[PDB]
Amino acid sequence: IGSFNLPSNADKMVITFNTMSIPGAEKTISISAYAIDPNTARTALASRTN
Amino acid sequence: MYVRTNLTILSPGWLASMTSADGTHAYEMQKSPVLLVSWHGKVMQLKVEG
Amino acid sequence: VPKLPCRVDGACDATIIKMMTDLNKKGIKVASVGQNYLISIPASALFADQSPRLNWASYSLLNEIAAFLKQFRKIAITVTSYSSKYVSVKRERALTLARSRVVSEYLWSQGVDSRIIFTQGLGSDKPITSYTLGGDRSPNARVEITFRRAV
Amino acid sequence: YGPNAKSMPTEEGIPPSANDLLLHVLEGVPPPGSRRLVVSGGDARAWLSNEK
Amino acid sequence: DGCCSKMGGINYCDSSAGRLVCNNGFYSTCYCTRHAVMDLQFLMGCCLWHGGVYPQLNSSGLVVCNDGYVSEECSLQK
Amino acid sequence: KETALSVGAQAGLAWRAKIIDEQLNKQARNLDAIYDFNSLVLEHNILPPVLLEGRNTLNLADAQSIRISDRTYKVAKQAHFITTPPTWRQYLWMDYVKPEAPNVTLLPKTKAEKEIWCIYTERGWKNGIDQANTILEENIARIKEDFGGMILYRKLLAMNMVSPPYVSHTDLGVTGDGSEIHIDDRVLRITALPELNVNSAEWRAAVAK
Amino acid sequence: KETALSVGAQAGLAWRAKIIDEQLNKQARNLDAIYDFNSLVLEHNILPPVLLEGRNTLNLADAQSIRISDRTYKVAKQAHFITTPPTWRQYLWMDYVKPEAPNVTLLPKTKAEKEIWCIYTERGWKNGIDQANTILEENIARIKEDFGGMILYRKLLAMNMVSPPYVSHTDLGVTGDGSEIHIDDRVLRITALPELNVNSAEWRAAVAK
Repeated sequence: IGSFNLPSNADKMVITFNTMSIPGAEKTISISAYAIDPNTARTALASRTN
Repeated sequence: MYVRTNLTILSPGWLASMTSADGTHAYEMQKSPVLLVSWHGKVMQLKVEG
Repeated sequence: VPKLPCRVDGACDATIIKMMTDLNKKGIKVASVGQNYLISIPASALFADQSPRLNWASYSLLNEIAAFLKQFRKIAITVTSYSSKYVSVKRERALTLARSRVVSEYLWSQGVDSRIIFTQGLGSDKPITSYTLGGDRSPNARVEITFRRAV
Repeated sequence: YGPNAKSMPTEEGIPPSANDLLLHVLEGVPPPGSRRLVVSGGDARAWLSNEK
Repeated sequence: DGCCSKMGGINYCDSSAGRLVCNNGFYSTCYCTRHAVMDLQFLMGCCLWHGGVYPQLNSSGLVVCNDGYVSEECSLQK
Repeated sequence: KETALSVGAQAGLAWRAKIIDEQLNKQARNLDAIYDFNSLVLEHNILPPVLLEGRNTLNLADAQSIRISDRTYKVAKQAHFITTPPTWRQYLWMDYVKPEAPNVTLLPKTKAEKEIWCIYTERGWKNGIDQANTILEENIARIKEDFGGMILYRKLLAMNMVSPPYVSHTDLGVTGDGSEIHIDDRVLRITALPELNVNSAEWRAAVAK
Repeated sequence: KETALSVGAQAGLAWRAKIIDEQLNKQARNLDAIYDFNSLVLEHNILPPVLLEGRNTLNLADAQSIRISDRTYKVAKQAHFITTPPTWRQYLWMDYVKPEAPNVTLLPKTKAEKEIWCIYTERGWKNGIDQANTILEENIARIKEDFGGMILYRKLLAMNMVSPPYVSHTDLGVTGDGSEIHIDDRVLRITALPELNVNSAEWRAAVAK
């Protein structure tokens, strides 16, 4: 579970993902990390921009 | 028969046995006039009357 | 279906029925009572005349009858040979035993997975036709394979 | 025996006879609390109660 | 597909032998219940002939059967 | 999704159960003919107990410990009094409830959805069928077990290897105060439960001809 | 890249496992005729023990210090009960499951990427094949060592150097209370584990013709 960011310019988007939980036993770690494009090595979003 | 020794009885059988820490064995077993024992690797007969 | 086998491997009822009708059209006797099956083959179309020798065409018949016999799950097979009264008792008896040995050996080399192959021959003790004019051509001399399909 | 009797000797006797739930298992009554099991390839049933 | 094909046809699935009954009185070549007699020789699965697969969620790629012996082909390759 | 599969499993369980109860009701008379109990009842309206016999048993207790027994006998349920012969309807009659709730959320809209709907529904259906048959065979096994134990008690009593039940009754005339009266008093008690014997002389060997 | 290597190793390992298992199952009967065990078990169904043989052993401790033994004998695994003869199936079978999980990460984009994906899968296939071959050879060495220890014990007991195991049995009549009975009880114990002697007199030699 997390959220996204709002950049100054709309050529990209990053994702705020921190709420990481492994099931089964009652635990939930708090690791936050950032996002890169799979298979393209970028930091943007695949959508339209016009 | 209640027989106490340091030998170990092999052939004619037993029902209850107590082995202590020092090396003494007490056998509670069914009545029999002929016993078979082994002194640490050698085999002998025990003939007990009554 | 992906792990459960739907039918028994290497058998089809249409194949069984068609090849059984082909055998009956060939004239080899085929009979089915209950869970039991009896196949009777005349001696003249199989062996040499009163002698344990094989024509080269007979291997084709043995081939197709083994292919039919692989279609059923089996447990025990019995092979029994019958002859004509020719010279003695024991000559005919040993001829029957040799014939049974040859056919049983070739079947056991072929693909029937029987747990048991029993083989014996009795010469000319029990006939099935009182008309005994012919020699090896007469139908009272033959071989039979009898077996029971189980479960 | 006093308070520091460390060498208490080993006591043993008759092994157990048999496990008595096998009667119910043999007859066809599954034991209490068990789970059903799936058997493929034959005419058999099975159960699991206590990791046995 | 037709278990009693080119004959009388399907009667019912007898659960005693686990077989279809053809309308002509023969037991079919097919099967209909899992409690039948199949010639089973080949299997799937991992940690066989041991305690089975221990079903816990492991931190690593190691997977060990319940007897303590491991299976490196069940484990990954690194 | 899987909801169609689960509700189809429920529906198949219900339909197989209804047909099973129909067939079990329709075959009626021979059922209670073969499962008599009132012919098997004892003297004082006592339900006779149930016995279990095991033959040729081996136990491995652990590494290097084995025990071998020839025949073992066990009393399962202790006998007691009763007022009615038990019948098979408290062993075999399955429950039934019509499932009236197909949850109208995941109705199909495309033909692929219809396809997966159909296939998941039928495999759930066959799951429910097999589950119902499993319940039925467990019930028939348990009632077979009960009757087998009862008749084994009967033949052990024939073979003189169990004590019969023992009963004392006490008798009184009129009792009570001037406002509440009873004409008679019969108090019926059992002191000795039926049980196995351990000695060697009383064993009664059988024969046939 | 790394995905290609991982799935190449997995697919090669699985396919080689399938081929080896199929060959091993197809040659079935002579395998069991070779590794019979039931023609080796003793009288009381005790599995005979495992022994090991070493000849002309030299140990250098350090300088000014060496020891030489002409022959060594080691007990490996103690003899104990079995309720079944073991087979080769728990020693020779290997597990197998086709992995079908591709997750496209280092993307096959160009034809160059497609072919480097191909050749990395090729070398992964090579590695998986060699891994499976190594595992199979390790297992067959293991079963060879076990059976060799067994038959070595048999010939040593023939050679009169290992004491045979010794077993008592104790009988009991009808047992238990009036609730549970057993007809006869027999308890089978052993006392002497088999072991090697040290005396010089009891040795026996053999000579053929």
